[PDB]
Amino acid sequence: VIDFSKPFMSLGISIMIKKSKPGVFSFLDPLAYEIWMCIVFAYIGV
Amino acid sequence: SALSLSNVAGVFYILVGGLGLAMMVALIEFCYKSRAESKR
Repeated sequence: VIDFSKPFMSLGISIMIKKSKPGVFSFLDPLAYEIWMCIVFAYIGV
Repeated sequence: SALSLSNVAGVFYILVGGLGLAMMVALIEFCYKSRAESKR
């Protein structure tokens, strides 16, 4: 019913998310879980 | 973020190799002393 021009602005559907408090056991964070488990295994073996 | 096991796998290998070496040394000494007793 009307004549449009070429798009002066291109868009689409996108996701707005929001934009952490430390966990209780976050002192284990620097090392991976596998490292801790293998440390326990190595301690037992040693 | 966390440090992965691949970053420190070599020290685990070294530890297990050292445990095996200690076992081998102790067993060799035990066998030598057992032979020594059997001779005497």
